[PDB]
Amino acid sequence: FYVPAEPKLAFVIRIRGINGVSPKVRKVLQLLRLRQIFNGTFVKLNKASINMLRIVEPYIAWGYPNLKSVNELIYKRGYGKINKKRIALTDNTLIARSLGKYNIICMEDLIHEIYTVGKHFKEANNFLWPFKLSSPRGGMKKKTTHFVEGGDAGNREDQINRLIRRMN
Amino acid sequence: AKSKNHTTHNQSRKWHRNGIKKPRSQRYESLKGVDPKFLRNMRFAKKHNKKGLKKMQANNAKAMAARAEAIKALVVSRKLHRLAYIAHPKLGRRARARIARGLR
Amino acid sequence: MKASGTLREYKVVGRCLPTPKCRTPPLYRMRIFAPNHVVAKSRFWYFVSQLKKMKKSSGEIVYCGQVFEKSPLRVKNFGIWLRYDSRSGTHNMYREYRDLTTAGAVTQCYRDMGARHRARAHSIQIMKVEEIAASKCRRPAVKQFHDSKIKFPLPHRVLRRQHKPRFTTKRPNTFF
Amino acid sequence: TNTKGKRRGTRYMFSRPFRKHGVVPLATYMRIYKKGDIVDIKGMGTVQKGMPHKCYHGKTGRVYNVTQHAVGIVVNKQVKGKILAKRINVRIEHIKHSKSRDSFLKRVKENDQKKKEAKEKGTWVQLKRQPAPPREAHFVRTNGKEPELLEPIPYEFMA
RNA sequence: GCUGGUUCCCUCCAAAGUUUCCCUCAGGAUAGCUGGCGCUCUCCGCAGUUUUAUCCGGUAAAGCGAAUGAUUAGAGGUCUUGGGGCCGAAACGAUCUCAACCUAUUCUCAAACUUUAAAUGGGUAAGAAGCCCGGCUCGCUGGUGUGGAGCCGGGCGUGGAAUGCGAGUGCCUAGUGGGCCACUUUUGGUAAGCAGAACUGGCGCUGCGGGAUGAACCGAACGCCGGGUUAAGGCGCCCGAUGCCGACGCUCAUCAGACCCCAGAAAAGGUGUUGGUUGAUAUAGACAGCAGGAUGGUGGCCAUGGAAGUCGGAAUCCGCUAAGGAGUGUGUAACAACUCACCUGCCGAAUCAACUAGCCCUGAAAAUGGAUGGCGCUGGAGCGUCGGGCCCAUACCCGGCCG
RNA sequence: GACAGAAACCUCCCGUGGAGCAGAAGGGCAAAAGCUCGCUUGAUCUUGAUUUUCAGUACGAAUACAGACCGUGAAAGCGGG
RNA sequence: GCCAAGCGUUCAUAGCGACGUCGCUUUUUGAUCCUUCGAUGUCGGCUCUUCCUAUCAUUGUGAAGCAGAAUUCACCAAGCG
RNA sequence: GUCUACGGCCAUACCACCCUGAACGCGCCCGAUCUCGUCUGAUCUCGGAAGCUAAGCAGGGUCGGGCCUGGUUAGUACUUGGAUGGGAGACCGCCUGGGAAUACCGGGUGCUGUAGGCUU
Ligand SMILES: COC(=O)C[C@@](O)(CCC(C)(C)O)C(=O)O[C@@H]1C(OC)=C[C@]23CCCN2CCc2cc4c(cc2[C@H]13)OCO4
Ligand SMILES: [Mg+2]
Ligand SMILES: [Mg+2]
Ligand SMILES: [Mg+2]
Ligand SMILES: [Mg+2]
Ligand SMILES: [Mg+2]
Ligand SMILES: [Mg+2]
Ligand SMILES: [Mg+2]
Ligand SMILES: [Mg+2]
Ligand SMILES: [Mg+2]
Ligand SMILES: [Mg+2]
Ligand SMILES: [Mg+2]
Ligand SMILES: [Mg+2]
Ligand SMILES: [Mg+2]
Ligand SMILES: [Mg+2]
Ligand SMILES: [Mg+2]
Ligand SMILES: [Mg+2]
Ligand SMILES: [Mg+2]
Ligand SMILES: [Mg+2]
Ligand SMILES: [Mg+2]
Ligand SMILES: [Mg+2]
Ligand SMILES: [Mg+2]
Ligand SMILES: [Mg+2]
Ligand SMILES: [Mg+2]
Ligand SMILES: [Mg+2]
Ligand SMILES: [Mg+2]
Ligand SMILES: [Mg+2]
Ligand SMILES: [Mg+2]
Ligand SMILES: [Mg+2]
Ligand SMILES: [Mg+2]
Ligand SMILES: [Mg+2]
Repeated sequence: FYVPAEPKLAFVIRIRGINGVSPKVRKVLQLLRLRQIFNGTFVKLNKASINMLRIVEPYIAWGYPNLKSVNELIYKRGYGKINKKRIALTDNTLIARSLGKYNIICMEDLIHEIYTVGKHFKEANNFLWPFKLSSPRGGMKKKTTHFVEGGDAGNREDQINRLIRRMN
Repeated sequence: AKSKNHTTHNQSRKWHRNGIKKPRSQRYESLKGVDPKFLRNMRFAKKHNKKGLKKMQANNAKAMAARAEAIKALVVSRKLHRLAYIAHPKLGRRARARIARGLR
Repeated sequence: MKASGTLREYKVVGRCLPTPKCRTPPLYRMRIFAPNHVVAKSRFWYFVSQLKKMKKSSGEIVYCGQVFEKSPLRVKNFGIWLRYDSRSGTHNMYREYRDLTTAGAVTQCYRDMGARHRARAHSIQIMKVEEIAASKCRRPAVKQFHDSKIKFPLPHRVLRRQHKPRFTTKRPNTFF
Repeated sequence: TNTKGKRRGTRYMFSRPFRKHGVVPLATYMRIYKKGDIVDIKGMGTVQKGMPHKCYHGKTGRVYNVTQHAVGIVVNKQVKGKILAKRINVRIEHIKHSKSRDSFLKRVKENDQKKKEAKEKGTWVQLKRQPAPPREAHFVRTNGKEPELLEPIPYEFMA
């Protein structure tokens, strides 16, 4: 048997709202930059981040995104945090002026860093403004339950790609 | 007319609203509460630092000299590599100029 | 577990992580019926934790693959041994079903148990399923179909599509 | 309400462990404490002199004054919504060194040696601690034997 | 210190019912929660978080063949003592004993017991204020310029875990100091829409979609609008959406049932019906069904005025047989007599028993007429497990405008 | 082991505390914190710091020192109830 | 209401039913203090209407340790007293 | 191999019984004038060296008790977070993570520092 290397990049979406949230869960959501409902962000996976996701399991849906998912997210809803403003990535000079020090110049190698995390994944992801995603067209299954029990919360392994397609 | 006696209900929210701040820390901590004998002798040492001044400056002069003479006696692919070198504004200037001259 | 849609058969293999005590632990495989591979692996961890001294964190999934049926075009009798939690106590049960696929038989069993005992897929704990020769079947509801010259009419055909001609002028016919 | 007594509720806290009563060993007295050392507080019922209050049991502080039989240490105590760094005087039997700082000292000296060396060599060395990474791809050899099947067992009312 | 009233607009921020003290409990002072005005910096620090090390704890669990305190039952020893006796004037000489005692076991426990002992949790650390060299001062400490402390001078940047975030700091300050509710923990009480606590979130101060209706329930929090999509909940008609040729079953109620909080029911039963578990017997032809025989020792004995197979108590086996029990019952002062068990005759395929679990029924009675929301619904418009499609919130996405 | 005994006194053995430590309970303690002796008055004079309740106010109580003058012991030490 | 030791000369269950155990009711009394102190007229009797059934009698029935007579248990039943 | 003096960790070192101890040592042992202390030279103190491993002590042994450390008990008990889950309730199942303790069955039975001897 060949056991493939377990994934090192994750996509996380806030599924539930603001009202009635425990302090620890609220703090971890602030640390993951999911302050509004249907924000998405890329998280690179290690013991610490996995435990944080475990803590905030009921409030998020997360999985392993495809390269196509990365492309769709970055092109369709890609905004940059320039001068702590939300500037739309409409050309390459915006990326170059804020990230050229990391020899990532264009949209293609921004996507390459995010997909194959590389070294300056922290800086690239922090440059990326959190994605604002629409409501899931067609409808969720059950917001309040784990995906294993036929809900939507928890850890989809790779169905997050269908979720991303349906939510863009 | 009995009423409620004790409660700590909203107190965690009240405290964390302005936050639980770790106590202020400074590089130098005050000398209050230490052993009086210890403090007396330390103040004597501070008082008499002055009388050993000239020896320290002489030794420091010799040390700086000796270390001065010591230090004096001691004294991805190639395609992308070339393309990045050319695209460099200061380093690729000559290459871009040569390409322009070649296109003539 | 939620028995969503038609179930599927999954071969799931797994083992403990290599420890300094033992270079390689034994491999364990299991047949699991689940809507998809995520819940299949979840159920694998549930069952192997129940049986052996294993956990999701201290073990790893090695191969999780769907198992296709070797004869999806011949009708078969399936015997199912299972175990469920009623309102008062848990019981072992043996049941007979008759269809094309093992996964179809298992999902039919889930529907039947829900309909007849109000049991639910989380309480139901499937343990064994075997294709049974036609002479070893025990229940009349499946044995009465073991007639080579089987013959029956369709007596009372209830009208469907009763809203397309919503206001008709003919009394519908039920004999055909 | 409760009583404002000093040792209220310390019944299991200040007692000695099982079969460890009697005379206190001498290494506890013989260990030396410089100022600035990180110290764990743990009250002992055998000695009633210089005994810390029950709210500092299990806490960790920093030595600032060393005296003949006790040390003065600075510990953080949390009151309603503020934290106070306050001084206590604890006799030696209620005191230990903490190994948390020792781990850091070992790690920093090892980084220092690995930085001074392997610098003239010119190679790059990782000095930070990255967290536990996801596992890498590998093969599992089922040499010979086939993975043996598991099935749930039938219920038996062993109660 | 107690009632009532307290006069224009818009914009921004926005609480408390808690701590300590008071002849204090309908009130104040005080800390906390708020606002306003700034200032010092920035373009190293911090955190209602995880990780890597390192300590701390005596709750849940468990234990009583481990301490303390309970507590059940049998064993095996003995003269270690007492008792009921007997042979013994007596005799640890002996007999049984009953006891206490001791030794191994055994049933059940503990908020104010405990050898063990979690989960969640509480500290600390994760560097530049750090490491590494050299030299001066000391009246402290000293076998020893020993120790320790403090000063000088120089050298080391891969800023030494993850992630996120601009921080620090000073004045002046109003209102508040009746709280209430919910998941899990929990004390008093039979219990309470009762009284009292812990943690978190709400209501108060808050509108909006759903729960028909509702302060706190589920979703979601709000500038004025257009388009799209969803949450929870729904899609016979009221009423937007199944007017799908939806899938598989269960259920008939002369009181059906019909969705968190929530607005009603239990023990016990049913040959009503549907699943299942275990044990029997059946082609040497089972269960029905339609019939024959129930016979001798022996009217057996201890027994009763009389009981003979039929009221009562130990007994309760034999040859005849395909078969008959020293008898299951009916009836007699006892018989008689009939019948039941046994096995054959006819026909010929599945049949009995004990449990167990789903829906339905009995249990099930209050006062104006009556409420799955109503109508109404039974090839469900009921219950269980499921699939597509569809409906809409002030939520989410795109756009316009105001601040 | 005379009187002597259920229980007076003497001797040996076992004895982790099942005793005692003024009092309520909890903790602690065995060449001792218990028992018996010897000497004594640290239950004395003085200025600060800190802990406990806490508002980090007071009182009360307590803890480490420091400076005198003493007690005790061969001494290290211990002692300002 | 459920179980069934016993009573009922026989016989657990015609009629009862101990030791136990499960409910309903709000015509008793308690428990609480949610509404009402800038007032909702307190006990009884009289008068008058309506409603409930947990049925005393009357209509129709089933069981008795119902021969008849009288009398007990139960069912549909609040129409009329 | 081992002991003595002083120890560190304080049962893997304890307890009961049996066996063996070469050399040095450690002890038992012989006495009371002196120092010293008792009702008693028994203890303590002092002065010795005829004898002795009998004991203490060291090593070893016991299908030893105890103690230390594993397996099982057991993914059981319990528990973080979740659900418009079940149930009249009492309570229970699942998802997400963590995870014990008896009984029973094994293994082991002191390491070690400073100074000084013995093994001519
Ligand atoms: C004109 O005022 C009146 O009618 C007279 C009056 O003051 C008289 C007082 C007294 C009854 C003690 O004589 C009164 O009746 O009291 C209150 C009243 O006022 C209207 C209404 C109340 C409130 C709710 C119903 N209930 C009705 C009667 C009542 C009866 C009582 C009782 C208290 C009340 C009170 O306690 C003992 O029995
Ligand atoms: Mg909510
Ligand atoms: Mg649509
Ligand atoms: Mg919720
Ligand atoms: Mg109050
Ligand atoms: Mg007042
Ligand atoms: Mg006063
Ligand atoms: Mg008022
Ligand atoms: Mg406690
Ligand atoms: Mg308990
Ligand atoms: Mg209350
Ligand atoms: Mg108010
Ligand atoms: Mg608010
Ligand atoms: Mg609200
Ligand atoms: Mg309702
Ligand atoms: Mg709209
Ligand atoms: Mg509706
Ligand atoms: Mg916009
Ligand atoms: Mg002494
Ligand atoms: Mg002094
Ligand atoms: Mg009788
Ligand atoms: Mg009240
Ligand atoms: Mg009136
Ligand atoms: Mg009036
Ligand atoms: Mg009636
Ligand atoms: Mg002598
Ligand atoms: Mg010897
Ligand atoms: Mg010997
Ligand atoms: Mg042993
Ligand atoms: Mg040694
Ligand atoms: Mg020799």
